[PDB]
Amino acid sequence: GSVQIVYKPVDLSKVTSKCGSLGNIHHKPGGGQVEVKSEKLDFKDRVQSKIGSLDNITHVPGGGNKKIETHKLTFRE
Amino acid sequence: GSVQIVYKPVDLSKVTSKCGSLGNIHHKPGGGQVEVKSEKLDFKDRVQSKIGSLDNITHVPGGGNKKIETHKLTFRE
Amino acid sequence: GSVQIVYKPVDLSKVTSKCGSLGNIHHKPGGGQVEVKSEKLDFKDRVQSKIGSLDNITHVPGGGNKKIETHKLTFRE
Amino acid sequence: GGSVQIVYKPVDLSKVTSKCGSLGNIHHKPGGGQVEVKSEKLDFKDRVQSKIGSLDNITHVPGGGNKKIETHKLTFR
Amino acid sequence: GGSVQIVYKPVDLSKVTSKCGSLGNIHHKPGGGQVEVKSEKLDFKDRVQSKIGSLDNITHVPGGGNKKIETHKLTFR
Amino acid sequence: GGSVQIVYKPVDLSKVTSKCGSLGNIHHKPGGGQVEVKSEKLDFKDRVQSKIGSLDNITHVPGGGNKKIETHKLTFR
Repeated sequence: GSVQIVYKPVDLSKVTSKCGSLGNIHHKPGGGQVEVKSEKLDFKDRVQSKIGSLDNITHVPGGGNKKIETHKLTFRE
Repeated sequence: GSVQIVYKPVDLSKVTSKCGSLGNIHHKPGGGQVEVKSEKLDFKDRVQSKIGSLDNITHVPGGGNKKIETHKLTFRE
Repeated sequence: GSVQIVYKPVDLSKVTSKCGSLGNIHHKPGGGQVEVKSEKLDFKDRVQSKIGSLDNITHVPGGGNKKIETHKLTFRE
Repeated sequence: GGSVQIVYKPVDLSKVTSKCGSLGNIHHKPGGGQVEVKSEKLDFKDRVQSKIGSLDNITHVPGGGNKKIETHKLTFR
Repeated sequence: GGSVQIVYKPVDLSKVTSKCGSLGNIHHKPGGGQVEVKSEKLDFKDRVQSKIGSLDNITHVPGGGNKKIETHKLTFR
Repeated sequence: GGSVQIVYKPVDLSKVTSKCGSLGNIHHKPGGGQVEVKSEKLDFKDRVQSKIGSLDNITHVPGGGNKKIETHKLTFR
């Protein structure tokens, strides 16, 4: 008797992430008038301020993507 | 008797990431007038200020993307 | 008796990242008038200030991309 | 009187690990109040250690603050 | 009186791990009250350790704060 | 008198590790309040250690603050 082994696997797989803002249409988007008026204010501690008519923010810590293979042929241990 | 081993695994796989702002259309996006008026204000600690009509921000710490293989053929330990 | 080994693996795989702002169309984007007026203000600590009609920011700490193989043929220890 | 044989052969392959996506936006304002100390006719006949103060402060923000501590000891007779 | 054989051979494969997506937006304002200390005619005949103060503060924000602690001991006769 | 044989041969391959994506935006404002110390007719007949002050402060922000500590000890008779 005699022995033949044909270890011949094939991988065509896809492992893909699409994260954030994709394929959107924003058509004539119009921020309104922003009108900030201020008198005689006291700030005795940290001020953080953000003023604006129309902001787009995309933040992506995610979309992290991975593939692992580990495979072996053992003949007589 | 005799032995034949063929070890011909094939990989065509795709491991991919698409993260942030992709393929978007921003057609005539209009910032409104931004008008900031201030009088007699006392600030006695850190001021952080950001004034603007129309901002696009994309921040991507993510989308990290990895592939691992391990293969072995062992014949008689 | 005789032995034949054909260790002949093939890799055609792809490992790719697309991170940040890609393929976007910004058609006649218009920042509004930004008008900042200030009188008699006291700042007794650090001021950080950013003023402007129309800003695009892309920041990408991410998109980090890697591939590993490790492979061996072991014959009789 | 027969022989004494001691083999002391520990194996450590262990991991202490940390992954953090972001660490931040920390606002810390520790405040000591007034301290008053008054003292009359006190007698000390041995070592004095004294500390007086309104604030003792530690702010510790490591990107990873992991510990491995090991003692390996062998004592014969 | 026969021989004595000791084989101290531990094995450690352990993992202590952490993953955090984000750690942040922490606002901390510890406040010490007023402290007043008055003292007359006290006698001390041995070591004095004294601490006086309105706030002691530790603020500790590690991105991962993991610990492995081990003692390996062998004692003979 | 029979032999004594000691084979102190530990193996350490262990890892203490950290990944942090970003570390920052820390606002720290420690405030020491007023300190007053008054003292009359005190007698000290051995060593005096004294510390007086409104603030002791440590700010520690390492990109990684990991520790490995090991003690190896062997003691004979």
